[PDB]
Amino acid sequence: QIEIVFAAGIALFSVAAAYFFWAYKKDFNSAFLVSFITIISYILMLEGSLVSAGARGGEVYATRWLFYGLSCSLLMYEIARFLRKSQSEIVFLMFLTVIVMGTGGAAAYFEGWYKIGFFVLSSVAYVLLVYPLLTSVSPNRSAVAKYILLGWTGFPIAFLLAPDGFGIITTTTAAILYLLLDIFTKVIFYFDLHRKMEVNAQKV
Amino acid sequence: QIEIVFAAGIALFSVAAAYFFWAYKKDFNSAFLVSFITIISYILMLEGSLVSAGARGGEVYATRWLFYGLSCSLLMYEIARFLRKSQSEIVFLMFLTVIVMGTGGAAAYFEGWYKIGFFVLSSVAYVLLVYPLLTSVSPNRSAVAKYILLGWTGFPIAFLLAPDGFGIITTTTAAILYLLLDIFTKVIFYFDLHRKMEVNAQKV
Amino acid sequence: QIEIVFAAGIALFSVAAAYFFWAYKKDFNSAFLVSFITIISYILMLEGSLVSAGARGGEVYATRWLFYGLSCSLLMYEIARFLRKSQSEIVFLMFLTVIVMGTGGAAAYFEGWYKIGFFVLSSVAYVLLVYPLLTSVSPNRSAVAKYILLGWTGFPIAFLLAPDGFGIITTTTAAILYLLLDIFTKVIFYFDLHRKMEVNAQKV
Ligand SMILES: *C\C=C(C)/C=C/C=C(C)/C=C/C1=C(C)CCCC1(C)C
Ligand SMILES: *C\C=C(C)/C=C/C=C(C)/C=C/C1=C(C)CCCC1(C)C
Ligand SMILES: *C\C=C(C)/C=C/C=C(C)/C=C/C1=C(C)CCCC1(C)C
Ligand SMILES: CCCCCCCC/C=C\CCCCCCCC(=O)O
Ligand SMILES: CCCCCCCC/C=C\CCCCCCCC(=O)O
Ligand SMILES: CCCCCCCC/C=C\CCCCCCCC(=O)O
Ligand SMILES: CCCCCCCC/C=C\CCCCCCCC(=O)O
Ligand SMILES: CCCCCCCC/C=C\CCCCCCCC(=O)O
Ligand SMILES: CCCCCCCC/C=C\CCCCCCCC(=O)O
Ligand SMILES: CCCCCCCC/C=C\CCCCCCCC(=O)O
Ligand SMILES: CCCCCCCC/C=C\CCCCCCCC(=O)O
Ligand SMILES: CCCCCCCC/C=C\CCCCCCCC(=O)O
Repeated sequence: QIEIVFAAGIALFSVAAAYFFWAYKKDFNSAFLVSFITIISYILMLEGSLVSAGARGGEVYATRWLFYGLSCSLLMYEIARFLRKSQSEIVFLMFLTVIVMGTGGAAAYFEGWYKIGFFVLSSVAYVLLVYPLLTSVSPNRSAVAKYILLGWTGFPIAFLLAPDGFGIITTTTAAILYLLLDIFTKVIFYFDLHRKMEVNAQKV
Repeated sequence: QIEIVFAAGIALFSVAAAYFFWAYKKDFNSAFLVSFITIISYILMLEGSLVSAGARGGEVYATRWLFYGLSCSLLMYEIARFLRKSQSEIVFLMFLTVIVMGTGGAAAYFEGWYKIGFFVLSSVAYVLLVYPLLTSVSPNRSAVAKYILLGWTGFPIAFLLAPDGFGIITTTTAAILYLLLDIFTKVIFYFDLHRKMEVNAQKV
Repeated sequence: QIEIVFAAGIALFSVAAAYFFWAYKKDFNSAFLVSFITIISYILMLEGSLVSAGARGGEVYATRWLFYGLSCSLLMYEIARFLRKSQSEIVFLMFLTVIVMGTGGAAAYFEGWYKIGFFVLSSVAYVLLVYPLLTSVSPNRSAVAKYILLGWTGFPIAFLLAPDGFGIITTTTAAILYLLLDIFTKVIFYFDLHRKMEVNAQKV
C-alpha cells in the first residue's frame, strides 16, 4: 500500500529534477538539488529498513525529517534571499531550519515525554524561524507567506495527526499528505517563483 | 543519579538560550544557537538509548562529542573572528574543531588501541587547533586564552579520567564536570565577552 | 589479510598529512585536511565494526564512501577554483560531490534493485559533476582531466567490480585498488598541482 505512495514520490521528483536541471541556468540550481535529495529520501523510505513503530499501530519513517534538514536549508536560502535578508540573517535562518528538522526527526522517533519535549523544542525554533519571514518588510513577503503558512506549517499539523504524533490518521494517509506538501513546497514553489527569485538574485 | 545532572543541563541551557535570544540583537545569534544545540544534546543523553559501556564499569555518552562538533564550531567561529584571523584561517580552525570532536567521540566509543589511536589523532588536531590561538598577536589573545586553557583543554583531561578514558572517576562525576565545563565555555564565555566581540565584529 | 591494506593506508596518510602540514603555508591547508580525514576513515575500516556482506561472499566498508563526501568536497573545491569556476558554481559542484558519495555509500550497502537504483542516481549526479569540468575553457583543464578521468572515474569502475557491486574481484583486491586510487587523487594530486593551484588562488 504505502509502497505505491513512495514510488509515486520517486517518479514525480525524478521528473521534477530532470525538468529543473534542463530548464534552468547551468549554475547553482537549488530547485534541482532539492528535488534530487527528495528522490534519495523516498528511495530510502521505500527500502523500508529505517521504519519504526508509531502511535496507534502506525509506522514512522524518521529519515524523512533528517533529509529535510538538507533540502529545506536550500529552500530557506532561496526564501530569505528573496526577502533580501542580510547574509548573517540568511545563515541564522538556515541554522534554525536544520534545528527544526533534526529535533523533529527525534520527536518522531522517540516516545512519551521525549516526543513531547523534542516537539516543543522544534516548535520554538520554528516560531523563531518564521516570525522574521512573516513580518518581513519586503514586498515579496506575501508571495512567500503562502508557502510558509500552507506548506511549511502544514507539516507539524500533519505530524501531530500522523503516527509520528498521536496516530489519529494511518501511515499511508500521512504519507500521501506529506507527498502533497512536498510537491507544493518543492515543485510548485519554483514553478511559481523561479522567475521573480532569479531576477531578484541578479540585482543583489 | 545521573538523570539529575542531565536534567540540570536541560534546565540551565533552556534558561540560557531564552536569555541569549531576548537580550541580543535579532540577527545571527551564535550564543543562542550554541545553547539550543546543547539542550538537544542533554535530552538525548537523558533519554539513554545511546549509552555504551566505559572503563571500570562506567558508561559513555558519545553523542555529547558529536554534538560538540556543531556547537564548538560556532564557538571557534566567534573566537577566531575575535582574534581577527583571516577568513580562510577561520574556516581551517572550524574544520580542525569538527575533526577534534568527531575523532573524540570515536575515541570514547571504541576500545583498546582504537581508543588510544583516536585519542592521539584528536590530540594532534587539537594542538594544531590551539597553537595559532595561543600565539595570536591580537590584544584579545589573553581574554581568549582563559577559555582555551581552562575550558576547552579541561575536556581532554576530564575525558582521560572519565569512563570515556581510563575510568578513574565515575560516570556521574564526569558528567558534573562536563556540565561545569559546558557552562564556562558556552554561557560565561558570552556573559564575559559578548560586548567586546560584538563591537569587534562591527569594525570588520 | 585486508588488515595489512588498511594499516598501509593509515601509515601512508599519516606521513602524507605530516608532510602537507609542515611543507605548506600555515593557513587553510586542504591537502592536510584531506589526508587527515582519510586516516580517520582507514582506522574505522580497520576496526571492522561497520562491515557488511557484499557480492559473491565479499565484504563492504560503506563508511569509506561517506567519508569521501567530506574529503572529496575539499578536493572539488580546489579543482573548481583551479578552473576559475564562479563561486556559485563551486558550491553547486561541491553539492553534487556530496550527493555522489552519499548515494554511493547507499548503493554499496543495500541490495538488489536498491543497489542498482542508488548506483544510477549516483552516476547521473556524477555525469553532471564532471561535464562542466571536462569541458572547461580554462587552460588548467588538461592538468585536471587526468585526475578526473583516471582517479575519480576509476572509483565507479572499481566499485562495479568489487563486492560493493558485482563481486567479480575479492574484498582485498578492491581495497588495494581503492588505496592506489586514494594515493593518486589525494597525494600525487597535490605533489603535482600544489604550486600552480597556490599561485592561481593568489590571483583570484
Ligand atoms: C519538504 C519541505 C519542507 C519545507 C518541510 C518542512 C517541514 C517543517 C516546517 C516541519 C516542522 C516540524 C515542526 C515545526 C515541529 C514538529 C516536527 C516537524 C519537523 C514536523
Ligand atoms: C562544549 C564546549 C566545548 C568548547 C568543548 C570542547 C571539547 C574539547 C576541546 C575536547 C577535546 C578532546 C581532545 C582534545 C582529545 C580527546 C577527546 C576530546 C574530544 C575530549
Ligand atoms: C578519495 C577520493 C576521491 C576523489 C573519490 C572519488 C569517488 C568517486 C568519484 C566515486 C563515484 C561513484 C559513482 C560515480 C557511482 C557509484 C558509487 C561511487 C561512489 C563509487
Ligand atoms: C538528466 C538530468 C538529471 C535527471 C534527474 C534525476 C533523474 C533520475 C534518474 C534515475 C532515477 C533512478 C530511480 C531509482 C529507482 C528505484 C527503484 C527501486 O529501488 O525499487
Ligand atoms: C540533522 C539534519 C541533517 C542534514 C544536514 C543539513 C546541513 C546542510 C546545510 C546547509 C547547506 C548549505 C546551502 C548553501 C546554499 C548557498 C547557495 C549559493 O551560495 O549560491
Ligand atoms: C542540528 C541538530 C540535529 C539533531 C539531530 C537529532 C537526531 C535525530 C534522532 C533520531 C532519528 C533517527 C532515525 C532512526 C531510524 C530508524 C531506526 C530503526 O530502524 O529502528
Ligand atoms: C522563547 C525564546 C527561546 C527559548 C529557548 C529554548 C527554550 C526551551 C523550551 C522548551 C524546552 C523543552 C524541554 C524538553 C523537556 C524534556 C524533558 C524530558 O524529556 O523528560
Ligand atoms: C562529526 C561531527 C558532526 C557535527 C557537524 C558540524 C558541522 C557544522 C560546521 C560548521 C557550521 C557553520 C558555522 C558558520 C558560522 C558563520 C556565521 C556568520 O557568517 O555570521
Ligand atoms: C570530521 C570527522 C568526523 C568523524 C566522525 C567519527 C564517528 C564517531 C564514532 C562513533 C560515535 C558513535 C556513538 C555511538 C552511540 C551509542 C551506540 C550504542 O547504543 O551502542
Ligand atoms: C605533526 C603534524 C601533523 C601530523 C599528521 C597526523 C599524524 C598522525 C598521528 C598519529 C596517528 C595515530 C594512528 C592511529 C593508530 C591506529 C592503530 C590501531 O588502531 O590499531
Ligand atoms: C553524506 C556525506 C557525509 C559527509 C558530509 C560532507 C559535507 C561537508 C561539505 C563541505 C565542506 C566545506 C568546504 C569549504 C572549503 C572552503 C575553503 C576556503 O574558503 O578557503
Ligand atoms: C547528501 C545525500 C547523502 C545521502 C546519505 C545516504 C546514506 C548512506 C546509506 C548507507 C550507508 C551506511 C553504512 C552502514 C555501516 C555498516 C552497518 C552494519 O554494520 O551492518
